[PDB]
Amino acid sequence: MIPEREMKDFQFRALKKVRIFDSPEELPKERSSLLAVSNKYGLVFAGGASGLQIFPTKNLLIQNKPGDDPNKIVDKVQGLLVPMKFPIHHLALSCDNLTLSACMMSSEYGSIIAFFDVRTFSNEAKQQKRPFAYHKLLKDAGGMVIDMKWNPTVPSMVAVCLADGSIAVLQVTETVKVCATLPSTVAVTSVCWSPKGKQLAVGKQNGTVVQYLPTLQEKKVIPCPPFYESDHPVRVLDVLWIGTYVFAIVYAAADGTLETSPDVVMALLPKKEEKHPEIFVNFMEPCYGSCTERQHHYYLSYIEEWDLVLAASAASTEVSILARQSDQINWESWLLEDSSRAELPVTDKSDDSLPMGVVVDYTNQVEITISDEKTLPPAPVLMLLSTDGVLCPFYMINQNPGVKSLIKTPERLSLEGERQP
Amino acid sequence: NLVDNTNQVEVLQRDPNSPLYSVKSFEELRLKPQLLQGVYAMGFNRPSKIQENALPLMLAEPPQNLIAQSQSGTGKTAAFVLAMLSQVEPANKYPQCLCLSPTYELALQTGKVIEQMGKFYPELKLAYAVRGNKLERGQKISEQIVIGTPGTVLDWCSKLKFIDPKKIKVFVLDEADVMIATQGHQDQSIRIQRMLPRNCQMLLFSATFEDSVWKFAQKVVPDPNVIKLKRE
Ligand SMILES: Nc1ncnc2c1ncn2[C@@H]1O[C@H](COP(=O)(O)OP(=O)(O)O)[C@@H](O)[C@H]1O
Repeated sequence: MIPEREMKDFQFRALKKVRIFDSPEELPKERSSLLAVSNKYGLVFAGGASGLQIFPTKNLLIQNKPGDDPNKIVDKVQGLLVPMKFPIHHLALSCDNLTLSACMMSSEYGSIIAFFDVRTFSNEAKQQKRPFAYHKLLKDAGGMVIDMKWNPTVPSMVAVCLADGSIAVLQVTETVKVCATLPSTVAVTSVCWSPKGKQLAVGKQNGTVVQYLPTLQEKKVIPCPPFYESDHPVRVLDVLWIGTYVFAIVYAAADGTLETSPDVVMALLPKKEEKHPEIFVNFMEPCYGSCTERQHHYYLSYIEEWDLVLAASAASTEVSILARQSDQINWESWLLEDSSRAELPVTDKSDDSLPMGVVVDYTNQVEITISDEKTLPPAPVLMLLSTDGVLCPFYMINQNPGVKSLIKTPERLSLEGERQP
Repeated sequence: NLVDNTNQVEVLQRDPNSPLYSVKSFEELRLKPQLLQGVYAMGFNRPSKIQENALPLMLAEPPQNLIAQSQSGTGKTAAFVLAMLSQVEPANKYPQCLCLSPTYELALQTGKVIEQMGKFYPELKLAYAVRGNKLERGQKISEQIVIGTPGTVLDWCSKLKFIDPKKIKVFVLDEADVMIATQGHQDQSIRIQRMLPRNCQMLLFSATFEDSVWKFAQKVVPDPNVIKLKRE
């Protein structure tokens, strides 16, 4: 049925857990994405109900020493607090790493996206770090950003999808231009750029994935997979465009129910020169769901050089991997050993913490200290922000044959060109 | 075999006003005949120092929970194997006792001890929920005891639907100090534990006992008797 494989050549290796925000009173339920990472400059951006926090990435990464309790949480670490008048539900970074978008809901005023010039964070002569441009979504409740993604190759371009079903493509330079929009009746639920950033794929309430040029002129429809019946109707919850004809697509119950659990589906598409149907493979619940209280959300990302997909989910304490096979076409679950997994911790009140944000650092330069005597070269670090306000870093050690080191040395941010309010 | 110890067991009973310590024979414990025979076949004669206090609590009527600390070779394993074997009913072909080991290689070691001491239970069978077991989805374990490492055990109880944890009568955590020191294991164990029934007997054993380990022990063994034996 679901293809699976004991992988002894991959392990997640936990670094110390680091508290960023104070534990909340209630479990945060809404769809959110609160971690961003500058891999160009080595910064991490964390957000919550309670401000925005920026750290040099290496400050957040602390290795266990022999003797230390690997379950002890570090209390704080030096970073910068930028006060925010309202709670943040989404953070993202442009592909040049110079624009941070912060999405906020105000009960009074509804939603707004603040855009920060990332140099301002480094500008010692600004005691207050203000955004240089806002974008106000006239909407109040239906104005919650539920997916928002910067273009991987056009630094000024960002795609934003709202709760009411509407969508917009924005251009953010020294100010904010609306380039394209589609109204709420289109029913967008999720959004994702092509690898080269030439098209936008949007998931939809009706279960389809439509492709678009950035001008939002429609290019290709992926139908709702045949295995779903009419009396079990579904919606795209999240989508990841991996290759031109390859996607990860997550389906969830159309009606919003939290009880049913989402299916991660890999989809291979035919070409113009083929009249094959679409191949779908249901891997189902690779991140096992312990929680039915939160809005569903899969955090998906592809690591080309490793040809695999990392997956986390708002309802799960576990991170899962779907790898391409030696085959080069099909996918398989990687089943990892007990002490080499990536799981969010149990809170001190004995509840499960769950993911609010997920990123990978490639600027780590420190070597992994294994034994007293053994040391491995630096690895990428998976970082999860939890519902409890704790950051959870794990080295990703891929010892599979032929994999080239992904580490990339970071640069200094020059204040030149900083945009002003 | 048994390591020497001049020292004495310290005992905090769960019940302050209900003194019931010290058995100096196995015959006293009213074991099932096939269990006492198991013991006999192993060459045991007297309970060990730690066993003398630990067994009356674990085998009380009804059984009671325990946090026990003593060094290697005190008889901890033997003591909890007795515990699990005395609750097991082989007639019922599904997991009833659940033992967590910090490593693969100890999961098997303990297994052998279980198998040897349970020699005269007819149709007693063990499952090993450890790295590289073969089981396909859909299956359900019919072995009456399961031993394994916390991650795989958790999967079997949850994800994979291999074990119904609401049916377990005895839960053991061997080597708490080592357990906690291993990535993942603390949270994994807490997650297993929370889905066991109220009336499950819980037992926890460690050589060391620093505050991390103690605080862990408290989350895992409600209403415990606590036993310490100072190292020698
Ligand atoms: N009551 C006993 N009489 C004789 N030998 C025992 C007794 N209890 C345990 N042993 C033996 O002594 C050794 C240590 O027992 P074990 O239960 O493994 O100690 P621990 O678990 O504390 O390391 C084992 O070889 C075991 O068979």
